[PDB]
Amino acid sequence: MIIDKLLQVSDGQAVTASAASTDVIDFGQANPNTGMDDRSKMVITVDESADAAGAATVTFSVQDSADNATFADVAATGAIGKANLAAGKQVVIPMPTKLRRYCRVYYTVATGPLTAGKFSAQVVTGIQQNVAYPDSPRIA
Amino acid sequence: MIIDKLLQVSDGQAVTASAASTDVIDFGQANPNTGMDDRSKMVITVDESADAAGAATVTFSVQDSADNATFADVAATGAIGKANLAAGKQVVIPMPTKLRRYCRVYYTVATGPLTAGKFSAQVVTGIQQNVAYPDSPRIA
Amino acid sequence: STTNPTLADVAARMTPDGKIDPQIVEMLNETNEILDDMTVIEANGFTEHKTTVRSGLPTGTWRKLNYGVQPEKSRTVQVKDSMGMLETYAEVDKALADLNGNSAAWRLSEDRAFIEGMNQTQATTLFYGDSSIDAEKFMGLTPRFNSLSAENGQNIIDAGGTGSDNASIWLTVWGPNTLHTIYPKGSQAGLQSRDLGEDTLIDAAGGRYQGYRTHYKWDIGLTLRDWRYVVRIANVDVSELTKNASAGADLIDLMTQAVELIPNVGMGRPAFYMPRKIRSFLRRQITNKVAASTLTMEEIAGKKVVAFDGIPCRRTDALLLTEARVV
Amino acid sequence: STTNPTLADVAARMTPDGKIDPQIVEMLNETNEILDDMTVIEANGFTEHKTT
Repeated sequence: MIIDKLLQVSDGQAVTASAASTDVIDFGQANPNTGMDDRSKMVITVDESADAAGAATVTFSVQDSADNATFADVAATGAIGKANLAAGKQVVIPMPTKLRRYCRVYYTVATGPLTAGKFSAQVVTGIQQNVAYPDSPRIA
Repeated sequence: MIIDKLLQVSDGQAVTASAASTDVIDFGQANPNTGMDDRSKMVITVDESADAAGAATVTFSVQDSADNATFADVAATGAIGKANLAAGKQVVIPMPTKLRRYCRVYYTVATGPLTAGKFSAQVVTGIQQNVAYPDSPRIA
Repeated sequence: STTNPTLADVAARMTPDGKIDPQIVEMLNETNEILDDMTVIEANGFTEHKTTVRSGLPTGTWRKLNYGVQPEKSRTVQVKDSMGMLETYAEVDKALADLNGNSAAWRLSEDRAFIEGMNQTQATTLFYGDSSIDAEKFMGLTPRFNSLSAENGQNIIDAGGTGSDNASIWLTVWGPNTLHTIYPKGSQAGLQSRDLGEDTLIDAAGGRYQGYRTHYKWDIGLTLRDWRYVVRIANVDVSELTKNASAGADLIDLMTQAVELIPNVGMGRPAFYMPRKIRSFLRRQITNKVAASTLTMEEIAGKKVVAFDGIPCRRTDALLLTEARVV
Repeated sequence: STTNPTLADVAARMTPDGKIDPQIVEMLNETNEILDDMTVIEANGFTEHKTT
């Protein structure tokens, strides 16, 4: 999965309380609207796991801003549960179709707080996703 | 914007309470997974306006299920405000990458209840999205 | 403080009395061989290789006379898979390579060593390359067959192991439509040792401190078109393996059942990939199963394993021996 | 409620940057062969096959 070093945000961030991403993507324009590339997409990959007192959920969400000051959601996932964040899980957010300058990633952690877990968020074009598909399924 | 007679859901539903959509799309497989298509995307159009007691927001969000019964959100927009929902405002949700059989569109309405406003949801390829961009802006 | 890493002043460590030592004994190289056996075709998408793969057949109906039956629709989903770039530069101060006249002899011995390190990593990442872990790298044969729950879980054969100390045997079928590598359009596959030429450098101070440089691009990812052509023999406890096909997991059946799992090996070509530890125990066990039948005095040691089915059995060093159990 | 099926706008589902995907990997096809091995002879009665 190819990665632009500049779109990389949250390299391996230990998201424990309901926090935002470390790094903020600054596109060089007021409205990149990079959903229209119909190719760019956010990914949050997981390591090592969503250990928490539990049961907790991590709702990943992309946020825009006019200027790098206040963020607001423009895309969201839903409450991805713990025990779906084993080492190795791409949680894909398609790029919001209407972006502004300065995108960041918020990790809305539903209670309680996570005890361990890193996440990698970055915009790629596009994901490595090869889900296993059925066989017959009569045999066998 | 070309449309599938069958991918039309919630034709012009006068969404007053925070309700789900009228129609539920049934794909014919366990995993349509049409986000991988890199082309399908939900669009919710607004008419005539999200008039309400206010200040209110409608969070449009798609939901999956194994069977046509219990849903869980797989993508969402965020609190799109009233008066950002005049007649003629497409809120595009790019199609979640990991779909199941039976997708529907939920209209999460924050208080108070909407008094007027239909929303039209359909899966298209692709959205008619042409926002105007600046010119110089020095001249003039 | 600490000052690295251009190849400097221990060219002395690479010579005899004379020119760059030709017979340097390659200690660290390991000769794992997926790299020879894998086929490569240019990935078609922008940085993936999209693949439409059939999800549903039309079922038909029996019709009574004078009565039109419903039309059917063949449902089919697609799955795309990405690449990763693996490259390094190799700069040498130009003065250091030229002296004692070994410019090309040095350039060469450092080159051989590079190609070797590159095959080492390409090959280990081909089996355990996670893209969800490494972010950067393409995803390999695990964990595409990881959980027994995955819909292709039937293609991984549980050896019946446990504990942390356990291998896996792979069996693939490399071919254009079942399993291959991909390189982008149009950066070509597979490992480009482009020589950048001598070129000026800059000292940390600023003076020209002018020298050579070599690139070693290699950007591949890995399409598994349909898992039906790939089988994993996971959780093979290596401590419990014994030559008498006795304690632990028998290899000869765990391997034949692997062969039966592939829907007609038709194209292109299948291959087994095992850690040398396994190859040794496979050998011992084969001579041991035949021992209860007909083995000669001279074939007591046994012909070294070559073609099992026949399917080639290729040794791969770049294959982890104590991998955590997959359940 | 749930709307379908003749051939919903998922021709999209079968294409690249381009035309319909030719090399599609045929998953749910299985290689059962009576159909190849079976003998076929015209039935003798009007729409049945009598046998004494």
